[PDB]
Amino acid sequence: YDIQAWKKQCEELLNLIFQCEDSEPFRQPVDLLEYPDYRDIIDTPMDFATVRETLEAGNYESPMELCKDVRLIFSNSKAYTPSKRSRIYSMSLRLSAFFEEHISSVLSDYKSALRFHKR
Ligand SMILES: COCc1nnc(N)s1
Repeated sequence: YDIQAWKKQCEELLNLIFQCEDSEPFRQPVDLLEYPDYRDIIDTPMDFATVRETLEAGNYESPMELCKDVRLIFSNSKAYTPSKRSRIYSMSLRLSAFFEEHISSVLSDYKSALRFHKR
């Protein structure tokens, strides 16, 4: 029932994601010199270094907010991909499966801890 435990659990999951070769396209903001129309399609760029910096600055209040930003990394790639003949989109799908598999207990434990706090 530790209400704060999610933060270190998310730091560890982010470390696992950076170790994954599938995170390579998502470890830093998309370069607009490489993808000049990126902001014409993507309203809110997001990447794993930005998520980690937001977490470390103490600017997430819950793992649900972190999860929303991570899910935006994947939805941005889906929106920006022209077809399945994309190593980057295929990496996003595997990485998303890995993230969802690991974030589920973080979210459940946090929500359980908050319910216990207001029992
Ligand atoms: C992550 O770099 C920008 C891109 N996003 N989806 C692509 N298929 S290329």
